[PDB]
Amino acid sequence: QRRLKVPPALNQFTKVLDRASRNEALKLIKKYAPETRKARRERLHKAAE
Amino acid sequence: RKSYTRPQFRRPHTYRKPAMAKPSNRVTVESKDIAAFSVIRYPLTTDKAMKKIEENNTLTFIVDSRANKTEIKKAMRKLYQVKAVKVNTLIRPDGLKKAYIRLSAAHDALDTANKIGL
Amino acid sequence: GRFKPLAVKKKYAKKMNQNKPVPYWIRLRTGNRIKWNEKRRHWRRTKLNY
Amino acid sequence: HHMKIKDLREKSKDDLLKTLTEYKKELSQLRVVQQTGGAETRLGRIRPIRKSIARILTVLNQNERSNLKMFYADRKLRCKTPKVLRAKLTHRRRLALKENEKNRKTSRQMRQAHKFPKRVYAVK
Amino acid sequence: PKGNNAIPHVHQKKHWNPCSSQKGNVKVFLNQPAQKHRRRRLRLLKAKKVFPRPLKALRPQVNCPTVRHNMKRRLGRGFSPAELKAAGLNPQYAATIGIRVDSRRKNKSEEGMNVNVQRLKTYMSKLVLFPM
Amino acid sequence: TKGTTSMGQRHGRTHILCRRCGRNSYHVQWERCAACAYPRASRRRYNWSVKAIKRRRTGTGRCRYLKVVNRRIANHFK
Amino acid sequence: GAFMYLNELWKKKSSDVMRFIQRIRSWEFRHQHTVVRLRRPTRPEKARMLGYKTKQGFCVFRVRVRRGGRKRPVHKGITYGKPKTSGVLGMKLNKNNQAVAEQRLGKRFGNLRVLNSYWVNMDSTFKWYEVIAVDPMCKTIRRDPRINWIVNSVHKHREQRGLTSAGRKHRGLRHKGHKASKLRPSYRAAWRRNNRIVFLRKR
RNA sequence: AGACCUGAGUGUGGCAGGACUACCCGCCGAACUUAAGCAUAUUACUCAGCGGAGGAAAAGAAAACAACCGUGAUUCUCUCAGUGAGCGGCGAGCGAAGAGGGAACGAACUCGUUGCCGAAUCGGGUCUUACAAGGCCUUGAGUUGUGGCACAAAUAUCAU
Ligand SMILES: [Mg+2]
Ligand SMILES: [Mg+2]
Ligand SMILES: [Mg+2]
Ligand SMILES: [Mg+2]
Ligand SMILES: [Mg+2]
Ligand SMILES: [Mg+2]
Ligand SMILES: [Mg+2]
Ligand SMILES: [Mg+2]
Ligand SMILES: [Mg+2]
Ligand SMILES: [Mg+2]
Ligand SMILES: [Mg+2]
Ligand SMILES: [Mg+2]
Ligand SMILES: [Mg+2]
Ligand SMILES: [Mg+2]
Ligand SMILES: [Mg+2]
Ligand SMILES: [Mg+2]
Ligand SMILES: [Mg+2]
Ligand SMILES: [Mg+2]
Ligand SMILES: [Mg+2]
Ligand SMILES: [Mg+2]
Ligand SMILES: [Mg+2]
Ligand SMILES: [Mg+2]
Ligand SMILES: [Mg+2]
Ligand SMILES: [Mg+2]
Repeated sequence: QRRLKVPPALNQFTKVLDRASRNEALKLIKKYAPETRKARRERLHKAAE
Repeated sequence: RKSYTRPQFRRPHTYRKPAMAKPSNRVTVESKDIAAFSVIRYPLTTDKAMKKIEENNTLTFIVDSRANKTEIKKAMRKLYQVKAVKVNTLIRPDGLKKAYIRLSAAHDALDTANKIGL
Repeated sequence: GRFKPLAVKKKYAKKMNQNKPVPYWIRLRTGNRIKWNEKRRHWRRTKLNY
Repeated sequence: HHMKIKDLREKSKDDLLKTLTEYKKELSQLRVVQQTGGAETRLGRIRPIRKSIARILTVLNQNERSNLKMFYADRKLRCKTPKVLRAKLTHRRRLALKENEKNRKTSRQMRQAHKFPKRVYAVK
Repeated sequence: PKGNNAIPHVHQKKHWNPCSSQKGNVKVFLNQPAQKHRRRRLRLLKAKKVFPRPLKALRPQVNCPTVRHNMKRRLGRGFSPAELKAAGLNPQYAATIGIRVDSRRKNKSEEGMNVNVQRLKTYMSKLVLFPM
Repeated sequence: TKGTTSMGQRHGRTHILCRRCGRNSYHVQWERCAACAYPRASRRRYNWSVKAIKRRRTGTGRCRYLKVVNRRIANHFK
Repeated sequence: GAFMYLNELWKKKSSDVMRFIQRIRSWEFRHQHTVVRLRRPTRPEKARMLGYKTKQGFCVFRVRVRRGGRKRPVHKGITYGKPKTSGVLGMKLNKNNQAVAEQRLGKRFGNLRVLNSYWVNMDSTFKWYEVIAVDPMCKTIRRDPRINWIVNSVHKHREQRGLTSAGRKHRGLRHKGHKASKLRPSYRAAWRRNNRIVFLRKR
């Protein structure tokens, strides 16, 4: 898939962001990451307590 | 980069945990008896089986067929507290394994056939 | 002649014993149907080959 | 005469194994007798003495199957018992579906059993 | 010889005889008296099990389709959503109190449902439905 | 010739005892039972000899576990 | 939703993008074994509709099937009797490749209840169907009523009997009307029905 | 110098094979015979062959029939019907279906999609009288979607 004539629709994924802002994009996604089955079950527990 | 000095890729020597030694595949009881009474089943009384108690010091027991010359000796000593030197065997033309048993020249055979009641 | 497996030996021994006559305490039984053995092999007549 | 089982259950394993080794020796020499003489009185004790070894190995096995069952049929962790003691039942009665399923239903199938149950109506 | 006979056309050329070689392909009804007794025994034994319910459900009048039968009336399976709506009953709840429900009938003529809408409220009158 | 004389050249054994079928149809050279196809997991069974199927079905032998398990499953247990 | 977009890519299956994806993926498939265990299905859209949930006890296989008409197996290519049967190469096997694919996976993996299969790729030599299989004794499959049914023992080899949709294709099912008057419920159930010589007691 | 992906290795926990085959389901599949010959045809979508289940199997909830005043899953039966159908060296022969009277039948349902939810799921534990239609700890699967709910420009959906 480097040899062949990659169509202009599948090529899109081989022109990714650079590491410059990629870590920043992973910074947001990380701190706004969901609750990990432990802060989920004790969150909806304070919804009864 | 791992060093491969071979034309082939032989499988890496990974960890090999031992089995768990499962408890048992049975419950049936065992003993010391059945291990020694199944081998020597009954002695033999013939013109040749008698001529070999007196003249030689042998005995003749029709041992079970799948026994062992080393386990006929153990069985003798466990049943008749006598030593056995030479235990010759033969699977007769009846499927029955006979056994000739020299009694160490120190246990008279004619004093066992009279004890065992042959 | 001298080589027979033990298994082939166990199978001729099971035939040497089956080649005995009906004992004369069987034919006084109440309602048996046996007078002869009628499965006696003779080594010349018929062969076992096992 | 021989061992009577109604009084033999109360015996113990170590007491049975000495009871056993004595019926073996007694039959061991009864098959000595059976060779040489006929002696139907000296003989003839075989069929009772050989079925008394039977009802001792019976009670031995009747017991050490229970001891190994009141030890494996337990709430113990990872309760995998040897398959010789696991309630035996045909290969397909063992695979088919236990009672805890084949009666199990989803949501949106419980709830119609409640909304719209089956009624015991009668017609006049 | 032959002669002035009807050309036979008997159609028995396909190994139907259960001979010594062929397994045979004949259906002999030597069990229909046993089966009539068999079914009426289940029927009368299913009826005292479903009791006090009627063994048969309620089925509507429907018109037999073709020009040969269109004047003959008949009991079809289920009523419709329509008769049930035009008689109050939820087709989920009608299908549990003996009324048989057919989500496929189309009530093409009002004539049709009128015979059956009213046929429900006869049942829904003479039905006790004592609770549990 | 090809009669009583050639019957003298009958030295070998084509078949020996089948460990699975218990009969004398175990072809030696290419080791397969001529009557149960041993060592093939499936016993040979051909509808063109139903008579030989009948000599080889269940119940034609001892039928140990079935004369027992057919008693347990016909008495509400399994 | 998410499904609408994957479902429409595969309907445009001959474009240059989808046919690139298939030209590289038909190429690894040609260096893998006939049957291949997959972790995920290649077509989640088409797998999850055919009854595949991503729970435990669900397993997906690619099976490779050689393309082209079956050739009659007659010694030396010689056939005997009536010239009705004279052809040797032009027979067609009356059972589509997807059924054969599903039945390859059954003979091999007897501990699995094949459920369905779907088209994944075809080159001019082979044809890969991903067969959706179920472990009928994973406790998840046991206690889940959407797919309990397959644990029951009448479904042991539904692949071998034409009970899968691919089998229900070549069985002339999937036409109900006047189109299957001799297909229902089977070729022989109808055959026995039409060719029994019924004998009423009172004739 | 680690995750993930794709694969391995054994450790555990299981399963498959085999038998049976009357019926049943799939594939395969003849020929003798009949046609006064025979190659289409018929035998026969039969026998044999391979495979696979069950106590029945299969089918089954309309991409159905009809053309009517309409019927309404499948199956089976009588019947339509040896057919004013039809196929057929239009020969030998073959040959159904709707409808109708019945049997049976409290017979219908659930995924995917769709929308609303988004791990409420699953599995390993553990706790409880085994309670796993539950409790409460679990990255262990799972977000490449487990599970929940709603059924239409017409209803009422939806929360206390
Ligand atoms: Mg352990
Ligand atoms: Mg050799
Ligand atoms: Mg082998
Ligand atoms: Mg076989
Ligand atoms: Mg592999
Ligand atoms: Mg694989
Ligand atoms: Mg793999
Ligand atoms: Mg792939
Ligand atoms: Mg997995
Ligand atoms: Mg079905
Ligand atoms: Mg019909
Ligand atoms: Mg992959
Ligand atoms: Mg891994
Ligand atoms: Mg293992
Ligand atoms: Mg095998
Ligand atoms: Mg099998
Ligand atoms: Mg002719
Ligand atoms: Mg035909
Ligand atoms: Mg056949
Ligand atoms: Mg079924
Ligand atoms: Mg008629
Ligand atoms: Mg025909
Ligand atoms: Mg009708
Ligand atoms: Mg879902």
